[PDB]
Amino acid sequence: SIHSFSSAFLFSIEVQVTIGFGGRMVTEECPLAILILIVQNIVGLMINAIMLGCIF
Amino acid sequence: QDVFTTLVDLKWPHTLLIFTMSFLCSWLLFAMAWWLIAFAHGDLAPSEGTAEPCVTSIHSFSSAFLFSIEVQVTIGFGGRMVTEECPLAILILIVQNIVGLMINAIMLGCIF
Amino acid sequence: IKKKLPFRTRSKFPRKSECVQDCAKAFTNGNKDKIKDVKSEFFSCYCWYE
Repeated sequence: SIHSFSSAFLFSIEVQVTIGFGGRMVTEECPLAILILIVQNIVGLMINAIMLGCIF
Repeated sequence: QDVFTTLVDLKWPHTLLIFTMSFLCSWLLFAMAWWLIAFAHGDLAPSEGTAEPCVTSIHSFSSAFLFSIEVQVTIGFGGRMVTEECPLAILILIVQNIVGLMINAIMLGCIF
Repeated sequence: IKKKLPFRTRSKFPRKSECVQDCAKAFTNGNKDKIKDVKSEFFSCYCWYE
């Protein structure tokens, strides 16, 4: 259910903030999506940690 | 002005009350925002099915409150989810995620 | 009359259009017009037709 750039933006928000509505979800078809999912989760945890420590 | 020193210095039931009240107030405010957007898009009026809602399955203020809880605590059940129809819902999603991470961080650091 | 959709829907919470067409395939040989109501469910949804 990625129909435009708006769907991609909502999906990127969902994966990075880990809300995960599930209307748009990663399937097992192309491994590049799996790699981008890994990279986005890693950098999301990383920058969330950086901001968290800075304002602590 | 030294508000964080006060917030740390409150005794533990007072501090818990402050933080649960802040989370509840944020949830209720953005619940009001989601409910207002859903009314202004006509999602609260029953409809046959031509149009698509900003957020799916928002039928009352209770749906908006559950949805605001879902987005802010990032549980995301997905029965009510933001669609790509109205960009105001996308903007409110961005704002709610930003302030949810912000106040979660503020509470987290204060009680650390 | 009411039935549950036999099989898993391609979408987590299928939209009314998705549900009407799924019911049409499942029970009305694809005839959407005979599907009189639908109720979205988790990877499923309920079908109302005559």
